[PDB]
Amino acid sequence: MIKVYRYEIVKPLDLDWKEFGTILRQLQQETRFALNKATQLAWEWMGFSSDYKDNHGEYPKSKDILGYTNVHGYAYHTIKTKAYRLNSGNLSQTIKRATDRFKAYQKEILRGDMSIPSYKRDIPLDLIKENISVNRMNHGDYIASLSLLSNPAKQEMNVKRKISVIIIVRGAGKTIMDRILSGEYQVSASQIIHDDRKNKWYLNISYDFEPQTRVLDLNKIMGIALGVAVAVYMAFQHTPARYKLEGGEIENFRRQVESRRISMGGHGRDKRIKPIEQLRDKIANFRDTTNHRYSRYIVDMAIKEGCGTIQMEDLTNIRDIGSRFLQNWTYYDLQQKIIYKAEEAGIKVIKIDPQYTSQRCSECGNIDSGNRIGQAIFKCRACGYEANADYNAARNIAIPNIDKIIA
Amino acid sequence: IKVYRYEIVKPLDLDWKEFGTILRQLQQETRFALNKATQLAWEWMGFSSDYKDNHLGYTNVHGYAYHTIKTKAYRLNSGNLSQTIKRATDRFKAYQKEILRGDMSIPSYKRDIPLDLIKENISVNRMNHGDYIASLSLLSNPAKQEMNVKRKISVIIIVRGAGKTIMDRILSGEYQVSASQIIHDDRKNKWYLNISYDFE
DNA sequence: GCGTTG
DNA sequence: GGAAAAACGCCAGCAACGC
RNA sequence: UCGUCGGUUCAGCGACGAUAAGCCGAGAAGUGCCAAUAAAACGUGGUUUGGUAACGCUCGGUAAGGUAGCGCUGAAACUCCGUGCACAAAGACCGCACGGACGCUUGAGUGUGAACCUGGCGUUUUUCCAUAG
Repeated sequence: MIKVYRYEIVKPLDLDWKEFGTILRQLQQETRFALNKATQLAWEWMGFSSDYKDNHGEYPKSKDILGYTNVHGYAYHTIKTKAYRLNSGNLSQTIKRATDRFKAYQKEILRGDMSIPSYKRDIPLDLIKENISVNRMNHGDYIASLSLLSNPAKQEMNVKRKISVIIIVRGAGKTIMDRILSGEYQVSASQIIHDDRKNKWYLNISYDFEPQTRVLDLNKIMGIALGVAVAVYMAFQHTPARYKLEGGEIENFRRQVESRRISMGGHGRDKRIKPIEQLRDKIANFRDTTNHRYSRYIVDMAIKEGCGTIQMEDLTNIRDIGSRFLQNWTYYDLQQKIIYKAEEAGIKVIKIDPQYTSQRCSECGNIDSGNRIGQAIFKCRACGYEANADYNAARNIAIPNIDKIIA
Repeated sequence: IKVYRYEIVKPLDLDWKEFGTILRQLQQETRFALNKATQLAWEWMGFSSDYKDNHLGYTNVHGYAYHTIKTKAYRLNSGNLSQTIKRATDRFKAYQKEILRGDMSIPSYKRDIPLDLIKENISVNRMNHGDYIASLSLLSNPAKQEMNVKRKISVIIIVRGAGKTIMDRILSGEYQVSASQIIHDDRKNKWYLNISYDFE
C-alpha cells in the first residue's frame, strides 16, 4: 500500500523566503509548460501516426521517425530547452505523467468521450524519490534536502548543493517520519504543494508501507445502510449487535451555513467572489473530515466483531439519494474512504444492488411496499416483525447474496 | 442575437430511424471536420515539429482547411461545412497564444456534437391546421442522390408558451433567423433546434 | 548526484 | 439561456545506466 | 457575528483584527463602445487594425498571538516541576529529548477533543441569477 502525509515548510536554510518563493513560482510555470507541451506533442504524434497509416499502410515506428522508443523521450528532448530550470529527473517524471495520461485514454479521446487534458496554473512540483532526503537534528529539527534545480539553474541562482528546508514534524507525522527514517516505510515520488488560504508550502510525501496482518473471518459480513432517520446504520447476521451514526453535527452545520447564506467591484472576477469561496471551502473541508471520521468508525466496528467482509449499497442507479439522511452528501468520497481503510485493515468491500432492501423483512424475506408506515418504523405482514427501518435495511445488506435473492 | 430551442417531435416525410441515421452520419462528419481543421490550423500557424516538415494559393486557414476537408466530408451541406470549419479555426485563433505559451493543450470536441445550419438553410412555417414546420437543408447533392431524400427535411417543432412569442415575430418579418444548430440530449434521447434570432 | 532514454 | 460549481469517477504513486 | 496565529482538516480554548459581504493601484488578453477597413464560404455572410476605459475586465496590494540587553546571557503559543541540548528580531525565534507528578482514553498509550490518502485530470448534472409561460 501507499499513503500520503503533508509537512509544512517553515523556512529555507541558506536562502531567503523571497528568493525561495520566486524559484518555486518559476518551477511551477515550467511544470505547467512541460505538462501542456507533452500533451500537445502526444496529440501531434497521434495525428501523424493516423496520417502515416493512411498514406503508407502501417503505423510508423517511433524510433525511426522521432529517434526514440517512447514519445516521452522525444518530449523530453523538445521541452528541455524551455524547461531548463527544472531538475531533469523531476522534469522526466512530469513528462511521464502527461504522456501516460494521454496514452491510457487515447481511445476515449479518439471517440470523443473525453477531452484532451489541459493543466492549470497552480500546479504541484514533482520530486522523484532520489531527490528527497530528511534528517533529524540533535536539537529536534527536521531538515528536508530537495533536488529542485538543474545544473544551469544552480549557477544562475548561486546555489551550490540541494535546497534544504525545515519542516514541522508533529503528531502522526512524527510517527510517519520516524518510520521513514528507520527504513520501515519507503518514500515514493512526492510533491511540493501550496495552500492559498493560509499561504503555506507543503512537502506532500507519498510513502510505501506494509499494513498490519490480522486474523479476520471472511464468512462474517457487516452490512451498512445509509439511513433516512440516522446517517449510517451497521448490522450483522451472526450477532444482534447494531451500530449507528446519526448526524447531530451534520444537522447543526447544515443550517448554520444556511442561516449564514441569507444576505450574501470593478477590479476583475476574483473580487465579488472572494468571501463566498471561503464558505464553500469550509463546507468541503467539513465533509472531508466527517467522511474520514465515519470511515474510521465503520472499519473499527468491523475490526471489533471479527468481520472479514464489508457489504454496502451501490449508488450509481438510485437517483433519489437526496431522500436519505446526509441529504446531499459526498457519498462517493465516503465509500472510497471505506474501501481503502478496509483494504488497509484486511477487509473485503462488496457493493451490492439496493434492489428493495427496505421492504424485505430480513427475518423471512417477504417484500411488500406497504411494510414501512412512516419512515422510521418497520412492520412486517407475514411474521409480524417489529423493527427500526434503518436497522432492518442494514441487516438486509449483511446477507451474502441478497441481491440475487431479491431479484 | 439570442437563442431559443425547440424540441422536434417527428419528421414529416421520414421515420425516426432514417432521420436518426442521417443525423448520426452528419455528426460523425461534423466531428471529423472539427478535429481536422484544428490539425490544419496547428500546421498553418507554424507550431508543428521538425519530423513532419522533413517528411499554396490560400489566403487564410479557413480556405485551406475547407478545400482539404470537403472531399472526405462530402455528405454535409457546403455552407454548413464552412460554418463548422469557421468555428474550429476561430477557436484555434482565439487560443493560439496560450497554445504557444504552454498554458493550454489542444482544443477538443465531444462526440454528441451540434450540427451547424446557416441562415440560408433554416425555414419555419405555420399552416391553418396549427403545427409548426421547420425546413432544414442538411445534405449536399452527392448525399441527396444516394439517400434519395427529395426535398429539404421537414420536421415538426413544439412551439408552446414562452417561445410562441419568439416564433411568430420570426414569421412576421420582425425577427431575423441567425445561424442555428441541431443538438441532441442523450439522457432524454431528444433532438432540439437552437434557433438564433435577431432584434434591433 | 544530475542527465537521458527505455 | 449563461456561467459557474460540485458530485461522481479513475488511477498513480518510474527504472536503469552513464558520466 | 465573521476572520488571523497557535504543525494538517473540523471543533474548542487563549490572544488579537474588523465598515474586510471593506479600501486602493497598475495594466489592456476579452465582452461592450467608438473610428475606419472589409477577407474566406455559399445578394447573403462577416473581415482586419487602432482607440476607450464601463466591466463576474486582467494582475496585484491592504488588518489580525507573543518575545529577554548588557560575545555573553537565555525571553517568549494548548498542564506543572526538574535536568540537559539548541536559540539577539524573526514569513525565519517561542523548540526538542529524558525523568517525575497530575489527569484522560482503554497496564500501556496520550497531554484540548476527534480524525488524518492525497494529487491530477475528466465527465455530467445541479445550483444561482436573468428570462418568459
